[PDB]
Amino acid sequence: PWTATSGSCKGRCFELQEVGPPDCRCDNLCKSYSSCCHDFDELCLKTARGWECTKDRCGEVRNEENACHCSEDCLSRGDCCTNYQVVCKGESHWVDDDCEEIKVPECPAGFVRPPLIIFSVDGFRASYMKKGSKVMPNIEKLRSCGTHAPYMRPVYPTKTFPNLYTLATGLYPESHGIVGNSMYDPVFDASFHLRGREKFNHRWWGGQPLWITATKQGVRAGTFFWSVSIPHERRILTILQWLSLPDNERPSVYAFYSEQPDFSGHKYGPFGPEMTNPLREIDKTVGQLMDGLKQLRLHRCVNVIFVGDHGMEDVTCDRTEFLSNYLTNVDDITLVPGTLGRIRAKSINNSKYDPKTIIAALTCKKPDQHFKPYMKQHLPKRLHYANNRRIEDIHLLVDRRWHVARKPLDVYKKCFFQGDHGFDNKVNSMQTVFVGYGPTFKYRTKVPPFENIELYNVMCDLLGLKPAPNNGTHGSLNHLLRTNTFRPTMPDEVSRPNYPGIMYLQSEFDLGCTCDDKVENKLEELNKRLHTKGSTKERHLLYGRPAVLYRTSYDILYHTDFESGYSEIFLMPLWTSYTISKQAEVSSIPEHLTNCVRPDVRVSPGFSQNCLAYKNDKQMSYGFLFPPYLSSSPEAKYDAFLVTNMVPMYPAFKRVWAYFQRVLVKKYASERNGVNVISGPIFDYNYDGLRDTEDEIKQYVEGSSIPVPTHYYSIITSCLDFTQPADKCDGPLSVSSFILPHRPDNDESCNSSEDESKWVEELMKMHTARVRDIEHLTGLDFYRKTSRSYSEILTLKTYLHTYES
Ligand SMILES: *[C@@H]1O[C@H](CO)[C@@H](O[C@@H]2O[C@H](CO)[C@@H](O[C@@H]3O[C@H](CO[C@H]4O[C@H](CO)[C@@H](O)[C@H](O[C@H]5O[C@H](CO)[C@@H](O)[C@H](O)[C@@H]5O[C@H]5O[C@H](CO)[C@@H](O)[C@H](O)[C@@H]5O)[C@@H]4O)[C@@H](O)[C@H](O[C@H]4O[C@H](CO)[C@@H](O)[C@H](O)[C@@H]4O[C@H]4O[C@H](CO)[C@@H](O)[C@H](O)[C@@H]4O)[C@@H]3O)[C@H](O)[C@H]2NC(C)=O)[C@H](O)[C@H]1NC(C)=O
Ligand SMILES: NC(=O)[C@@H]1CCN1C(=O)COc1cccc2nsnc12
Ligand SMILES: [Ca+2]
Ligand SMILES: [Ca+2]
Ligand SMILES: [K+]
Ligand code: NA
Ligand SMILES: [Zn+2]
Repeated sequence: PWTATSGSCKGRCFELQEVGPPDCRCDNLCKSYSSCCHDFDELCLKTARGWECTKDRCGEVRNEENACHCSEDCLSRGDCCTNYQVVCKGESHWVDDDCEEIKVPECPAGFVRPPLIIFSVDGFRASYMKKGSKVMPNIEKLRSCGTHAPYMRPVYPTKTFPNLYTLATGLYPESHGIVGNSMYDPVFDASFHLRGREKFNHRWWGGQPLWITATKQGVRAGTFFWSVSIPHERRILTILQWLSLPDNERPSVYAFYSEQPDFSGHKYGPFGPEMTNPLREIDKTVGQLMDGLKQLRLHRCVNVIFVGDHGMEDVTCDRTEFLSNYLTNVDDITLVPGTLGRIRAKSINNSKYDPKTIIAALTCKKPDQHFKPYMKQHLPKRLHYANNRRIEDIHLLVDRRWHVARKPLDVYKKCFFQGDHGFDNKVNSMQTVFVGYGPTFKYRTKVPPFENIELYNVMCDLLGLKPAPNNGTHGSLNHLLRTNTFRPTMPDEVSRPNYPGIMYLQSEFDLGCTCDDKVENKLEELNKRLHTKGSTKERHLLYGRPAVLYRTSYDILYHTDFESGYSEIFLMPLWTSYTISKQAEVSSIPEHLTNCVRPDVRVSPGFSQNCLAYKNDKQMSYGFLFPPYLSSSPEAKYDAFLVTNMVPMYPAFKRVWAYFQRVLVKKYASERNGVNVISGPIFDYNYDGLRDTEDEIKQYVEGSSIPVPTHYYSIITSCLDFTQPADKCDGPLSVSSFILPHRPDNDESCNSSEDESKWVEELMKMHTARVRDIEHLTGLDFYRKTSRSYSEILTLKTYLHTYES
C-alpha cells in the first residue's frame, strides 16, 4: 500500500483507532507497516532526559520535549515518570510496601470495572520464578501476594505466535489457524513467516481474540501489539497515559509484551550467566508499571496478569539430525525444520512422491534417533495438532535438546544459538508462568498447573464478557478467582438408556461363536439374578453413569464385576466401568476358555457382533473391555466373554491392551489403593478431536457392520487421599487417563520386539490425556454423581498426568 506520510501526529500520539492507508498513522503499530506520519519519532517517541525523575527535576517547568515529566502538573496530565511520587513526594516504591489483601476494588470515581492489564513475557520458563527470584523482587511480590501456578502448560508447538494467539482466543492452533511461526496454506497458495508482510493479512487469523470480544460487547481495548523499536519504558508510559483518558474514551483491557527473556535465551541458553540481566530488566519494567499504577491510585483497582508464552531449552548446532542421512530423495521434499518437522512434496506435479516410503525411511533407522515421524492423525491426541490444512500430513516430533534439518548446509548457510523451544508441550523446559494479582484474584493462593487455553474464559470473566466458543472448560479455573466466578450447569443427558432383561434364547443367535461354558445350585441362582439387575453397581460405577450427550440407542448391562453402556448402533460398549481394589487378585484365562465368546441373551442377534467376521478378517482380532484377568471368581469370569464386552483389536494392539489389563491395572490398584476404570472405544477418522457419526467411519471388520475404533481410552480414578480406598473416598479424586492409538503395527515403539515390560507403559505415557479430551471424542459426560463441587470436577476433567520428574 502507498502512505501520504506528510500528515502529522500532533495530538494523535498512540491513538487507539487506526486510520486506513493512504492516511499516515500514529498508533503503536505504524512502524511495523512503514506508515507513521513524518513527525511520529519527534512527537510520539521522545527520549530527552530518559525515564526517571531525579531530585533536581522535582517541580521543574513543564518542557514538552522530555520523555516523561516531574513538574507539578504531571499527575493531572497523566505523564509523570513512573518514579515521580517516590523521588519528589516522599512515596515508597510499590515493591517496598507490605502485601495487603485487596478484598474489594479500590478504584477512582468513574471506573465502571477494574481494568485488566496482561503483561506477556516471551520465553519465560516456569523455573525462572524460583531460580531468578533474588533479582526479580517486583515479580516475586506479584507471585507471593496474588494467585500463582507452579507452571502453566503452553500449546504445541511451543512457539510464540501459536501460544500468544491461543492466550488471546482460548483455541488450539489447529482451530485458530496459527499452527506455527512458519506456514503454507495450499487453498490460499500463500506462505506466512516471521519477517515480512503476508502475516499481517487477516486471513491467517481465525477465532475471536479478546480485544474483538471486548469491542463487540462495548468494552474498549488498548492495542495488544507493539512495534519492536518502541522501548519498554515508552510502552508502559503509553498504557499509563491511556489509563488517564476520560471514562467514555479509556480502555478497560490493556496488553504489554516483552521480547525478553526469549531473545537472550536463544543466544545464551535458558540459564546462561547472561540471562540474569534480562530478568532484572523485566522486573524493573514490572516495578515501573506498579509504581505508575500506584501514582494513579489504581494499584488496588487493576487486575494484572503476568504470563509467558513458552519456556526455553538448551539446544546447539551440533544436536541436529539431517533428513539427508535417512532419505535418498531429499530434494523431492520441503521441510519446515527445527524443534519440530513438517514434510510435504516440493512439487504437487510430482506423482512419484509417496508419504508411506518417507515415513518408513524415517522410522527407527538409528539406535538413538532424536526424532519420531508420525502421520498427523497418529500424533498423541493431547497435542490437538491435526485438523488444519496448514499442518502437513507428515510430522516429526523432535526430542528435547535437538533440531531436525533437511541437510547440513541448511545449518551453516543461515555455532551461534544455545537455546530454542517448540517441543512437545509436556516437556518441563517448555512450561511457562502464570500470576494473577488484583481485587478479582485470590490473596496468597497457589493453584495447580493448568493449560493456557483456559485463560481466555477467565479474562472474559474479569471484564464481564461472554466468551466466544473456545477450547477452555469454563469454570475449570473458578478457584483462581475471589469473585466473578462463572457458575456452569452440567450438560443435559440427550439419550436415556434401555435396561434390557433376558429376552432371547441361545438358539436364536447364529454368530459362529463357541464357548466351553455348559456347567450347572439355588443359593447362587438368586445371587446371579441380583448381579444382572445391578446389586454390585455401587461398587463398579462410583461417579454415576456417564451421560450420553447425543441422540443414540444404547443399553445398560449389569454384571458382578462391571457395568457397561452398550451401543446398538456401534455394536459395542461406549463405556465399561469397573472397580479393582488394592486386594484384587489377577488370574489367567483358563485353557478351555481361550476362544470362548458367549451370546448375551439381553441383546438381539441383530444388535450383536459375530465371531465369523473376526475369523474371515485376516488383519483384525478382538479383545475385551472388562478384562477376564480381573474376574472376582471363576463363575464371574464367564461374564467377561460376553459378545457385548468384545471390541475389535489388531493383534499388534492386543499386545499393548493385554499388558495394560493383565499387569498395569493391578499395579495402579496396588499404588493408588484401588482404582475405578472406565474404558471404551473412540472413532475419530477425520482427526477433528470430536466423536464421529456412523457415516464418518472408514473401516469395518470385513464383511460386517462392526466399526473399527481409531483409539481406545481408559479413565483411572482413585482417592487423592490414598489412605482411603477408591470405592470409599470422602474427598477429592485423583485421575489419570489415556487415548491409545489403535494401530495395526507397533512401529511407533522402536523397542516393541522386546517384552511389553520395556515399551508398553512408555507408549501409554506418551498418549496421556485429559478426561475432557475423551469427552470431546465420545460425546459422554463423566463424574455426574460425586460429592464434589462442579467447578472442582471441571478442574479434575482438565487435569493431565504428564509423567515429567
Ligand atoms: C475447539 O473449539 C472450537 C471453537 O468452538 C471448535 O471449533 C468449531 O467446531 C465446529 C465443528 O467442527 C465448527 O462448526 C462448523 O463450522 C462452519 C462455520 O464455519 C465458519 O464460521 C465460524 C463462526 O464465526 C468460524 O469460526 C469458522 O472459522 C474456521 O474457518 C476459518 C476460515 O476458513 C478459519 O480462519 C478459522 O481458523 C476456522 O478454521 C478451523 O475450523 C474449520 C471448520 O470451520 C476447519 O476446517 C479448520 O481446519 C480449522 O480447524 C468459519 O469461518 C459450519 O458451516 C459447519 O456446518 C456443516 O457441517 C455439518 C456436517 O455435514 C452439517 O450438518 C452442517 O449443516 C454443515 O454442512 C455443510 O457443510 C459441510 C462442510 O463444508 C459439507 O461437507 C456438507 O456436505 C454441507 O454442505 C460447522 O458448524 C466451528 O466452525 C469451529 N470453529 C472454530 C473457530 O474452529 C473445536 O471443535 C474445538 N476443539 C475440540 C477438540 O473440542
Ligand atoms: N509486534 C510483534 O510482532 C511482537 C511479537 C509478538 N508481538 C507483540 O507485540 C504481542 O503479540 C501478541 C499479543 C497477543 C496476541 C498475539 N497473537 S501473535 N502475537 C500476539
Ligand atoms: Ca515466544
Ligand atoms: Ca471426528
Ligand atoms: K481375524
Ligand atoms: Na516397533
Ligand atoms: Zn524464541
